Amino acid sequence: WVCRKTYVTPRRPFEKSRLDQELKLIGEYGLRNKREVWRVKFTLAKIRKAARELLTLDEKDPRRLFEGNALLRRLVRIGVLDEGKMKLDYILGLKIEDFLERRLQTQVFKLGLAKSIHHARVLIRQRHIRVRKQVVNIPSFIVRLDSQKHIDFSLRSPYGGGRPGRVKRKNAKKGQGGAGAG
Amino acid sequence: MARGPKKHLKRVAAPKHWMLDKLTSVFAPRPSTGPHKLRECLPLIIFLRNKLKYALTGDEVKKICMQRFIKIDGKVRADITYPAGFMDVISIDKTGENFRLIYDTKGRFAVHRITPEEAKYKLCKVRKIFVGTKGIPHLVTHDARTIRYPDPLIKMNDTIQIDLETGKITDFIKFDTGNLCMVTGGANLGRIGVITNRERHPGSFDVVHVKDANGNSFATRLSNIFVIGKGNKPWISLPRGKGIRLTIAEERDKRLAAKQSSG
Amino acid sequence: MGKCRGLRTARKLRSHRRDQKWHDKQYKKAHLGTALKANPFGGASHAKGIVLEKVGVEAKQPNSAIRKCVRVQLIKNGKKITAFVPNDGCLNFIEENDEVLVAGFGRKGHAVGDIPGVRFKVVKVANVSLLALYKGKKERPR
Amino acid sequence: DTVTIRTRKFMTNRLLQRKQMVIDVLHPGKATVPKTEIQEKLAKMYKTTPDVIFVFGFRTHFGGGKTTGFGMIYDSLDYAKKNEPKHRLARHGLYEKKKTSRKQRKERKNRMKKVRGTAKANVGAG
Amino acid sequence: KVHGSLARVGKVRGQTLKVAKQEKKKKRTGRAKRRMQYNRRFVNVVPTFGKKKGPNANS
RNA sequence: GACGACCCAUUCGAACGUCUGCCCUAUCAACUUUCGAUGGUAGUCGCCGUGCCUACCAUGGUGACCACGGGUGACGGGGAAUCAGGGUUCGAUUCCGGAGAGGGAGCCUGAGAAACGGCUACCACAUCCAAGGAAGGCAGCAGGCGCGCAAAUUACCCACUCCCGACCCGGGGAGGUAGUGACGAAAAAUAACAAUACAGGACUCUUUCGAGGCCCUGUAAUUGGAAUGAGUCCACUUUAAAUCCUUUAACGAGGAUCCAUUGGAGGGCAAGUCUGGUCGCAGCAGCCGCGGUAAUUCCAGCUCCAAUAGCGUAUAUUAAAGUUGCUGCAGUUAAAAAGCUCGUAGUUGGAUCUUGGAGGGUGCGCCGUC
Repeated sequence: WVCRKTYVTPRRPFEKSRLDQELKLIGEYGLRNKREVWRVKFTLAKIRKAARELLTLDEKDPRRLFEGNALLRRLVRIGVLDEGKMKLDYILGLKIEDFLERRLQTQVFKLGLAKSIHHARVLIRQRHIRVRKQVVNIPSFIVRLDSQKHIDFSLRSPYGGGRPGRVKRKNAKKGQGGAGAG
Repeated sequence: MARGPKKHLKRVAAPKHWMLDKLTSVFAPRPSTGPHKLRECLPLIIFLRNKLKYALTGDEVKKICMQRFIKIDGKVRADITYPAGFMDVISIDKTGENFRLIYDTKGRFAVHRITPEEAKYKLCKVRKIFVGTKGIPHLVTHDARTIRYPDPLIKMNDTIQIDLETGKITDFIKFDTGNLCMVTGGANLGRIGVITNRERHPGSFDVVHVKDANGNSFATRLSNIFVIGKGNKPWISLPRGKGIRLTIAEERDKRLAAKQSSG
Repeated sequence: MGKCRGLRTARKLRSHRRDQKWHDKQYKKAHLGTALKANPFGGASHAKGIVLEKVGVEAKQPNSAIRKCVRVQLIKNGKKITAFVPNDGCLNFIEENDEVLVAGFGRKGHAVGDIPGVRFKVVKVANVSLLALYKGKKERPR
Repeated sequence: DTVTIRTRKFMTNRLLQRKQMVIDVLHPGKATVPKTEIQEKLAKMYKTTPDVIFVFGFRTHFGGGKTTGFGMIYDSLDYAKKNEPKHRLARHGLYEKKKTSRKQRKERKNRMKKVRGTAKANVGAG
Repeated sequence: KVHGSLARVGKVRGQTLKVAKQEKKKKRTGRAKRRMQYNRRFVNVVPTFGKKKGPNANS
């Protein structure tokens, strides 16, 4: 029954400069709320703290070696991070976009199959998107590397095939009952 | 509490090395009284339905046992929470399988099939060696088996090949510098290795410096050392891994290399 | 540096600190259990009582107003306490012999604003929330 | 739409007279499948017949067109009827049995306790 | 030192001529509303270097 | 195919014994024994060690390195919360150890109990009665009274998880299962895309006027095709049987919705150099301060901000607080060096004794670097 919080609010609350920054992030990133950003500012701070500790340790130090390499390999699987980075010295010099860039929502834009970070989120939350055998409704997801290619509309949502739409199918029978017969 | 013997085990307060999950219920099996101490044992139920996957329910484990399907050291055992342990045999017949309970390098009772022979005999570490009643002498092994009239060489900490149908020691190994060893508890639980040194303390606590087939050295308490034969010559099956112990990096190196390609 | 620096001198430093902690008012309050012993509310956060009478209290200079509190006997320890009645005409809503839920100012036990010797405020009557009453979400039930 | 019943992770389990395995049911694009359809369909892959292939677990996955469950098929209908959870046999037209629902019975027994031995006396009283 | 009155209690609330509610629009659901904010604020929002301006201004 | 026994070991334990670590307090400085306080010696007792008890015999044992005494929003710990680092605070409460079952005391049985879903007395409480009698203990599960700032069903099941018994089979308010459930934590709906239509800006062309143009955002005009569960619902799943989830045929989005909130907009502090009303009145205001007739603080709208299925308020406590300061405080004048010196504990103490070559980890194309 163990549980933990996933976000952290900023010490302080009114620093125009920070607020604007966050708003630009929501906009580019079809985000919903500040928490939506706060959640990531939080995710990142822990990663950076994880990193900083490690970087203070001796290199070759079974603890530093075994966990450093792991943090890196984890950070790379998600594309968040790259090789020269792909050492700890580079994660220290990293940022939020790099995570934010891997969510669904922005990808369904990023290859035509949405044309909007907008469209993207309503598409995702509405069941028209599988990551290869599996519908994924979590506009919040995190697309892994060799998983980038398997993202596509789903086997039945109409695009993806399958009749029309509880509203399109309404319209077909909308030209049927009246204009066909009585 | 405080008037009598506990009969329940809150799961979570059970021994880790059974690897029972956290959710499921409140209580773990809790080993019956038997030949092995409760921490250091493996209730059959965990074996039948937690390691071997023969059973799903506990209701099933029982249904299996009442058949008589299963013997420990040769002699049908019919209790769900029977406390089986190190050097025990376990034989399911109408299935043809013989397993010896001996450790992982994790320190987990390992699922270790043994031949249809071997299943005959087990190696017990002498715990005490005794002049019993009427002037007879006896040895006592870890697994709580008392054998009278043993041969006079046998001394505490030596190990001893028991027949098994008959009881009957059918030889022995002395504890001396250079013997092969199995580690039966503590940080090093599961590591196998030669010896090197026994540091001796009066009052209490003797340590055994062990060296593995990789020139990896480590200590434990004498209490934790079990003799299993002569270097390169175990007197039993060893599980895959030869109780080696590999660094978490070495462990990763093996895991990714053996597969996603390498057959 | 007013404080030995000997490897040994843990006990002197440890104890000298124990001795000076007292002057901290928050600390002393806590160790003397003042909240249990002096305070009208138990050492609790809220407290309910009966209204004795309605007071129009004379707000301190340079401000000038009639304040509008009730005097309340707390059921828990028969303690007599005056409590402010906030918002416009809300007295209206509390009558003599009423019941009421009182709460602290948010001042740490120190009276608020111009309102003199009043350290508590009404929150509920009609068991019923001055706010919900003032708005007219809910009424003076009866 | 065809389906396809796929049986993963097989174990031949003699000491409980049955072959036990996961059931992986594709149903591409609708949902579902009946327990009865599943036992019929399995009955014909393991050369056994329906009344020896109990089936249980089950949860269609996320989004549609698959369902993973669990099955057992018994070597003797006798062996099943005896190794069997009773509630399982009851579920299909071969096992059913008595209810209560439980506190009526406990009440009966507690009434019986008052009465010295005899107790049958208490039976006629309940 | 109290004496005095309350006759006047609630004089302004009761004298403040009530106002309709009027009405109009719904403002937008979560993230969409955040989006309108970001475009109105930042895209919109081009700004001039007019030495600034405001959010809740009249003339 | 249906258990006893003696003695020994074993297993689960038990009972005691070692040290080392605990809150506040000196407006608690000497304490402990003639009803043993500390020790000898012997016995009786106990499962057994032991002033356990008792005789005799000694006169001990403890304290400024805080004993003794008193207090306590003290059950103890694993743990929890607060994150520079140091720290700061909590811990009844899913585990461990300890304690109790109205208060006190005693006891039977049994290997194990000083047991209360045993008993027994008194003491406090309550109940039945044909008035002599008689029967009882929810700090078990539900529920109810009282109490209060505060806390759920008089529901289903032994299928799971395990336990017990003569036991595969029975029994389990252990425990699971549903109901209540914004402690609190996770996922995150209440609407996406063109088009006209327009409103616009970097780009280009032009002497200018003027025109083109990419990137697009709105904003209507309605369109236009493009959509999904929230509800509802054959069927099916879940499971002991159900529910819900996770599953879906048939339905379910043109806004007046299938209708999002709660605080703020004078300073700190994010946001009205508003409009009506009042005129130091009502109110606002943690603090500073507003309102005494052009109120950007009120009262309302309008409009805007902030956090958003949550948000305000009160309170314990923590961070901030280097305002308890080890790390890392101040004390001439701001709050603070005793009038001065001796001085035990405590703390604190000068100098000086012995003088490349290769093995293994990961980078770079047999070579090497670190």
